[PDB]
Formats: sequence, C-alpha cells, structure tokens
Amino acid sequence: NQYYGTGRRKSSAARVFIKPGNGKIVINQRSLEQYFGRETARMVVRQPLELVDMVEKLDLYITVKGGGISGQAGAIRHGITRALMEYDESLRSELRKAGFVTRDARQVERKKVGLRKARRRPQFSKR
Amino acid sequence: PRRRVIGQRKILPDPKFGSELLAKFVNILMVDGKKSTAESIVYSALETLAQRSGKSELEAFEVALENVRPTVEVKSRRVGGSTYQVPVEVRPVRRNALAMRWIVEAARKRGDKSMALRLANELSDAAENKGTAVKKREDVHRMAEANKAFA
Amino acid sequence: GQKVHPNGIRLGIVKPWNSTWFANTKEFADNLDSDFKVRQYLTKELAKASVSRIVIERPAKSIRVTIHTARPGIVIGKKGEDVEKLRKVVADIAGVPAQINIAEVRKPELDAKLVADSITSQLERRVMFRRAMKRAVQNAMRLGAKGIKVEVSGRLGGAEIARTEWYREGRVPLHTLRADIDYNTSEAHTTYGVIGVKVWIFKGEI
Amino acid sequence: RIRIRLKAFDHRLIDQATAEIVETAKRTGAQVRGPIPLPTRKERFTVLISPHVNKDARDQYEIRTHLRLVDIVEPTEKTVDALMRLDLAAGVDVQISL
Amino acid sequence: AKQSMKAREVKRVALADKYFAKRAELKAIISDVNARWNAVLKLQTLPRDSSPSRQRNRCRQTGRPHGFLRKFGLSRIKVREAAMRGEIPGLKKASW
Amino acid sequence: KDLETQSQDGTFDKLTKKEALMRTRELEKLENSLGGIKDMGGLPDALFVIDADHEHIAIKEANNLGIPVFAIVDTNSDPDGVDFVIPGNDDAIRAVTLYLGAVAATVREGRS
RNA sequence: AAGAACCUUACCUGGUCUUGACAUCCACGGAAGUUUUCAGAGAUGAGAAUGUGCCUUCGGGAACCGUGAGACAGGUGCUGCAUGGCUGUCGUCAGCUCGUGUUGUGAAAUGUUGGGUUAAGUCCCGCAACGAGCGCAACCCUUAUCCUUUGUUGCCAGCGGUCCGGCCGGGAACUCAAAGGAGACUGCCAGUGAUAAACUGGAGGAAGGUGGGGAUGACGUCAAGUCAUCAUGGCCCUUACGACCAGGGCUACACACGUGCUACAAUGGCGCAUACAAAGAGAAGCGACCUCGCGAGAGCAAGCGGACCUCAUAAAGUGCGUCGUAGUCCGGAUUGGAGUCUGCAACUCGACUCCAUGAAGUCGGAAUCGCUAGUAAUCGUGGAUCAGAAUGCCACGGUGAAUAC
Repeated sequence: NQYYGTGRRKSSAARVFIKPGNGKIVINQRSLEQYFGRETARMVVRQPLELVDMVEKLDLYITVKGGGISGQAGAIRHGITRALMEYDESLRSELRKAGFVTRDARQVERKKVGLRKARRRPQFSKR
Repeated sequence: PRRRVIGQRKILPDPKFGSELLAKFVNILMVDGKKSTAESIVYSALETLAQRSGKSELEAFEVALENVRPTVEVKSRRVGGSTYQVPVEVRPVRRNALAMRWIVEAARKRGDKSMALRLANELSDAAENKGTAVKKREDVHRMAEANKAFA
Repeated sequence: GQKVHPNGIRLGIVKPWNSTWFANTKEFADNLDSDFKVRQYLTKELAKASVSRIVIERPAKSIRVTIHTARPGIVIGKKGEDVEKLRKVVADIAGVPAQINIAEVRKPELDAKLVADSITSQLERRVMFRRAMKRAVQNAMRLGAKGIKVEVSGRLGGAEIARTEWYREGRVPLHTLRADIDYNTSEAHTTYGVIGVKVWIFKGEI
Repeated sequence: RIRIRLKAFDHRLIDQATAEIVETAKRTGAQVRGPIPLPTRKERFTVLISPHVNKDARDQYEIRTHLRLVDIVEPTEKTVDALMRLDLAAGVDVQISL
Repeated sequence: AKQSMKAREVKRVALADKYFAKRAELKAIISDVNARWNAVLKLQTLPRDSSPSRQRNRCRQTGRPHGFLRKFGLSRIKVREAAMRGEIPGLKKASW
Repeated sequence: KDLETQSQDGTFDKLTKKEALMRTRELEKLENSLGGIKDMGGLPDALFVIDADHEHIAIKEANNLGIPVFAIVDTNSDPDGVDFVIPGNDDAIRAVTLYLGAVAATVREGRS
C-alpha cells in the first residue's frame, strides 16, 4: 500500500510513500547517519514525529531533489504531512492548527537590472 | 515606518528546549545565517553554565535573565535644543529584546581565540550579576534618575 | 523620448509577424540582408504602386513574397505583361527561384502608410499643413474609423520657430494590450528641412 | 519506429502540426505510445536600448523553441511512406532520425 | 560609416576563405614538434590579416564596429531598428 | 440604455469585480436621477418647484428659455421669478401631496 | 566598448602615390591559377601563360585588370541655438485637459475646492453643473493550490530474474517533462460605521484583503549624446583632411576622486570515512580508454545539433590538533630563474603554475550611503570576447538577522 504525498516546499519535493514496517527512515537507500546528517537541521526531521505516535505505522522510502538542507527538511515535512491525512481530517485539523502543514512561498526574487543584487543599488553618488 | 503594522513574528526554535525565549536567544545569536556551529556553541554555553552554576540549568538561565533585566529608558527627540525627553516605559517585547542584545553585545565585547570558551565564561560570570553586561545595566540606570526633571 | 514602440509589444500578443521562416543563425544574417535588399528593390521599382508593405515567406529553396498594394492598376497589368518580368528580376537579384502572389487591400485611406505618404506628398506640393491634417482626419473618420491620431513637428509653412503639433479624435486605448494599432513614420524633403510625420489608428478591442 | 521530431517556436502551430501528422499515420496505423511534451529552449538576449551611455537602460528579448514527439511503435509502411511529399509546414523544419 | 573601411573589410572577408583553410592547414601539418624546422618560419608570405581569427568581421549595414553580434551579424542600434519592424520570427518581448 | 441592454446579455463576472461592478451599481443610482425621461424626447410645457429660492435653477433655466411656470410660493421664498403664482405653505406636505394628486386628476380628465 | 599589439583608427616612427579606397553607359584587349627570380621593414618591384566555360555569322563584354578619359568623393568640420528619427531627468510621480451650460461690463473661474475616505482624480454624500478623453485600475508572463491528455534518447512502489540490467506486463501515488480548466471575487454572517464607501474574524490562509515579483513610464522642464550611425539646411577639405606596410596608445604613470576584491585571524593555509543545486552553453566545437606531472596540462579522445558525449563533484559538517594571542603557520602587493594554447612571434604588452616574497594592517578622523521577509549579508554555478583568462558586468541554487511608539 501507499500514502499520497509529494511535498512541494522551497523547490524541494519528496515522494513520501509509507508502508507497514519500522519507524526507521531510509534516505537515498541509506540511513541519516552515514548520509552525514549531523550537519545543519540535525534534529528538525523528528519534530513532526516528536508529537505524533510512532508505534508501527510509518515506514517510508524517500528521495529529495532541490534546495540545501532546510529545503530537504521542508520537503520531508510537507511530504509526510501530505501522506499523513489517511486518518481522516481529525488529525489534519490540529496538523494545520500547529502549523505542521506550513508551506511558505518565499522563493528567490529575480535579480534586477541596475541593482547588483535583489535590493541593493549602487551607493548614492556625490551630491 | 509610519503606516505598517506589527504582526508579532516568530521563527524557528531549538526543538530540544522548545521555548520561545530560548528560540529568540539562539536566533539572535545567529550570524550571517549560520546554523550548525551557532547552535553548537549555544549548547556548549548552556551545558557549561549548568556545570559551573551547579543548580538547574533552566532556573539558572531565568536567574541570569532576571539579573540582566533593566527597568526604564528614554528616547532622544531634540525638541528644545536641550535634553527634553519624556521617560516612556519601554515595550515588554522591546525591553526583552534589548536585554537579549545587551547580553549578546557583552559577549561580543571580547576577541578571544575560542568562541565557545569565551561565551561560556562570560555568560557564567554574568549569571550572578557579576559579569560584563550588568555594568551596562547600571550605566543605563544611571542614564535614568535624571531625565524626569523634564517631562 | 519616452514612449514605447506601439506595435513592438503588440507583435508578441496578437499581431502576426512580417516574416515567418527558419534558418541557422549564421545564414540568418544573409537571409535578413536579402530581405532588406528585396525590400529596397521593391519599394524603388514600384514607387508608383504605393504598397502598404511586403511580407516575406521562405520555404525550402523558395520564397513567396506576398504583396499588399492599394491599387491593382500596375500590380497585375495586362494578364502578366510585366508581373513575370518582375518575378524574373526578383529571382535573379535574390538568386533563388521565386514566385510572386498578389492580394488587394480595402479602404486605402485607412492605411497609415498611405495617408502619411500622401500628406508628405502635398506638403512637397506647396500647400498648407492645416488643411492637410484636417482633410486627412475628416476623410479617415467618415469611413467608419472609430479613432485616429496624427502628429506633425518641425517647420510649419516656412516659419523658423520650433513647431510641434498633434491632433486626435476617437478612442485611442494606446496603453491597452488588446487594442489593434497601425503605426508608421514617413519623411518629406521640403527646401527648408525634413518634415517628420506620425500617425496612430485603432480598429478593434478584441 | 521511425519517430518524427519538430522544432518550432509557436505553441499553436506546433500543436496543429503534431495533431495532423499523428492521425496522418493513424489513417492505417495503430498503437503509438502517445504525445510527449519534450523540453524547451530558453535564451535571454539583452541589448543596450540607448545608443549613448546609460547602461542601466536595457531590454530583454527571448525566443521560444518547442519540441514535439509521437513515438509510433508498430505502424504500416504505407502511411509512413505517404508522409513524404505531403509537407505543408512553411518556414519550420521537421527532424527525423533514421 | 567609412567606405574605404567597408571596402577593406569586404575584401578581407572575401580573402578570408579563399586564401585561408589551406595555408593554415599547411602550417598545422608542419607545426608538429617532430623535425619543425625553419620552413614554417620562412613560409611567412601570408599577410596574417586574411585569417578570420585575427579578422574583425564588422557589421555590414552602417559600419559601426561596436556591439558586434554573432547571432545576427549586426550592431545593437540596427537590431533594434529591424527587429521592432517585425520580420524576425520568434522574437517576442521577454518577461518572467 | 445600450449598456444596460448589453448587460442583460453580456458577461456576468470576469476577473476583477470593478468592471462589472461599475456596470450595475450605477444603474439604479443614475436611473433614479433620470427617472423616465427616456419617454420624453422633447421640451417641457410646465414646471413645479417645492421651494422657489432653494431650487431656483430650474426656474432660471425656464425663463432663460421661456417655459411658463406654475410654482408654489410662501413667506420665505423669492416670488419675483414667478408670475403665475400659487400661494401656499412649504410645511404642509400632506396638502401639497393632495394638491399634486388633484392637479394630476384634472389633467388626466381635462377635455378627454 | 558585448572590449586593446595587426587591422580597429583617427595619434606617432620608419618609406611613396589620386579618377583615386571602391563601385559606370564605359573607350581596345589577356577572357581575373599567377608559375619562378631574389633583393628589400614595406601599397617597393617588374618581368613568360602553360589552361581558353557563353554562341544560334566569341556579330557583346570580360562580372578583374592591363592605359591618366562620360558610377562618383576618403572626411575625423560647424550647426540639436531649424531639426526627423532616436535615450536619460523628474516619475509608477496622481495629475493634464475637452465639449455642451452658467456667474461676471471683461481678462476667467465654473467641473478639478467641502466631509468620509482609499496605493491612487479609487470611490460615496452636496452643491449651475452634466458629461468625455489622455492616466492609475484591468487586457500579458512567472511562481504558491487542484485537475484531463501525459513516460521518452524513461525518475521508480510493485511481483522476480539485479552485480541494484526499469529490459519485461508496466503503472499511477510520482516532483519532472507542455496544451487546456478551475482557485479569491471582501462569499455570507457579527462589529466600527449616516442605512454611503471603507476598517476588524470565522469552514480559506494548501493562496485574503492589488497572493508576491517583472514589461506596461500621460501633456511636458532639461538649448542634454547623436549632420560621427543616419537623410544635408547654408556650406566645406581637394597631388586628396586619403591610400598603404611593419613597430608602437589606452594594460601604462611623481596629481586629488569614486566604484569593485581577498585582509585585521583562531570559522584561514591542515589531511582523512567525506552528502543534496536549480539551471546554460555545446561543429574555426564539445574531445569518457592509459600515463605522468611541485603545473599551466601534456598525446592516441570515443559519441554528438540532442534527457545521448564534458561542470553535480555542490561549499556549507561529525572528530582528531594546531598559530591557544600577534604582525601571528593570519595576512600570499614584488623582481628573475622551467612551461599551457598564443597570432607570425608576448618586448608600456596574453593570463595562468614552483620558489627566493609576505610588505602595511590587531575592525578604523569630524561619516555617509543601500536595505522593513528568502529580503541586507555569508557560500557555490552559466553568458559576451573566445587566437586567451573576469575583482567586474548580464542571469542562477544554498544558510539565513529587528528595532515600523
């Protein structure tokens, strides 16, 4: 069986497809440790799992494309939240109420002619 | 800066403690968008302050925050050419933020080799109102007590 | 100068191109220069035709050259008395075996190019400018034209003071993307300097 | 077999050009995997709008390039032979790989 | 718009292919490290100007060397002059 | 009138609400100020004012153009602009309403 | 200027010529392989044709030159103050006006001024005003939500063959790959509101109050750049105010200024089991087999106008320890010793490796400027020359800081 989840966030999408099994997470056929996961956002991946019960409900295979690390974590969270709603909307009410399904559209703004960056113009010329 | 509103914004906390106060401390301790090393030094400082204080880490943190706490200030307006300021009780959120930034600047006032060691030592000796930022708190208090002559 | 080119933005929305073909970018330049040369050739040899424009279509080792001219008096001739000669000379100068096809256009006064060139002609023919634009606008409006606009700037009737004049009548939603617009600029050669003309037309909103 | 590729810059023109050929082969063919979107080219060409200093004043020009594929698997040779000599795409070239 | 300039450019590009692609080939044949001797150094009768690499390939509309464009072989101002007249398929105003 | 006839046949809602909002909210707003003049197509033969001083605009246009006047005057108005006078009071709204009813009745009878 | 030794080019040095540099009805011919000869920095020179495309009396020439003569200028001078095309200024500023009618002997106001208001002449109420354009609004892309056609030169859950051959039967729950439809319009309620417009919440915030970004820049002020881009207005240089061949100027340099880049360390030079980037260029081009180079790279180098064949390896980090305080293992601005592709060769002069080279600087005169959410900053990629390298310029994916009483 499968749970429907795509998880679009910050140019990152993760195919969260959960099957019965252990709560362990396999990322790129590998675990989080030898994936060298003590980098940034080292604990945020279990925050969505911190409040909900683990038991024997979640075993998923995940691939993540795009972004850095916060992009990866956001993709994981959005995909698992999208896969989570199989248990009716009773969970989704509090999932939204706690901001667990937060999707932010704060993408990059295009570079502008005349400004060397997003909002920085040349230092104002002499009076 | 005259038409906008205030939405009481909030950003990512540390999941271990899960406190908005500690969230704001760690998020203002951030520099140039640095997450791993900044949080590592934060936890190093927290564990070292717990070790040196001996009491519970969170209550020692609260005692330190109470120690650094200032009370009142004024704002410069330049009305009559002399110091003509109405002492306004600063906003509790703004008071908290100013205390945060005074602690951070007191930490910043050194140039020590190791950031973790310097941070731990200074915050630990500032936890019992005998470190670095309490002098700034006393100086701010001295800035008061005299601005009430003009109201 | 601040106003944007009118049909420039229009072309990418609703107005068809002046040519539609494909070639690799290096010989694209040669094709463009051949188009320029055939444009000059056609506008010089057919100076009496007063063609509205010429559209170039390039199939494989061929070209169509559709022509929209106001009057067919010399465009077709006496059942192919001169059209084949023009076809031959065009094929020879362009170096490719070419055919020529003919279409006709209604209401010559509704053409911006024709009215602008006509106005330049009377201004070459020692008449007052005022009557020129007034006659042009009144003739164009009465033919069902919903809105037009003319502009003349430079020397007005021999006066040496700076002159800039415009005149409009009818709807001109110029800053509306879905407005059909016809634009042109022509030139005159009066003895005291060149006289520049400009004109805008509007026909439909959708 | 014998796939057909088109390289055009007009979405409606390429859509009609690929919606004619597919039934041209489907007059007596069968199967066909189906239409595929295919990726597109993108190029932002910038040029100084002013002829005199003031580099800040520029403008952006781009050219599209769409591609369409059909991927017929098992057609009959009659219609694929009849494909040639019936070319009607004017100003746009078709690409076929042997 | 110097017509002597344009004559020089036209004649050099005319001689940029008839006098090239064979002298350079001969050099490359004799440019091998295996013994190259004084023949390559004594075969310098070439003006070294007709070679396309050392040839500007100027714009051929109004003779403005600035803004040489490989895609169109024109200058910026005339690209604006002609493209806005249409007649160049596929070119639409860009935005994103 | 052409706009309302087109609107009973035109597009209901398209993109911003402004283009269709300006179409219908102004209908009855200016329709009340227009009333039924669409049926008039001419020049009036008479006029009426409830207070001559306050609404002297109509009488001024009338005597500029030459329309006879049948107005009601009272103690605070300016009756120099009216020659065919009906003395009365501006407070008696019921009386003037019945007056309008009676004059409408005698007009609708007339000689017909 | 998206660009310099050579052309560019117009400045200099070494040396000569105007029907001209190069285009004509051309006046007669070889019918434009230019062969060998060497001198000479060089438009310096000049010398035999061995080939003979057109033909229906080579009954016309040569489209090139051989002769000085019926295509004509090579312009680097004014004039933007006569100007047409062209761009910047105020300025995404919220205004500029017009037709009917009135007050006023008349120049003119009247509509565009009063209150509520909104990003705004965006609205509403009242009044001798009613209406209408030029503008903002909207008509286009892109992304944030969901849909049907959609699977290859395939991204895989699946049964198994797997060394992790998606090859089978492949499928939708796949981001992805392009055509089209919905989504939001202040819906409907409650409040503040004159019952007007607006301002506060709720099933929506996967998007709520123009969703966020781009193009769209009204009459006009600037005698501004453009007769050197361009057609001339009144004119002009005239053995040409040109033709040329090589070496040289914008890379340099005893002046004040500005923009940009690594610096002031213990997060920088350290090595190791060492992870995820969207998104382009690619045929006077991209070049997977092996080998070594303190190196620029050196040669066999396959496949290719494309999901085929080059840069996905991303740095952002776990721990070993250091300069554990200073000119410091920080900081690497110099002159000569061997090379990578250079045109013919690198000499104000191609840029890159190995050293002798780490001077001044321990966060900064009285300060200004840019910046109210993926934003200021901190890391890493494509394009223009491409005989050749980018501190920059035109576009990208990462980690992300509040002060707006």
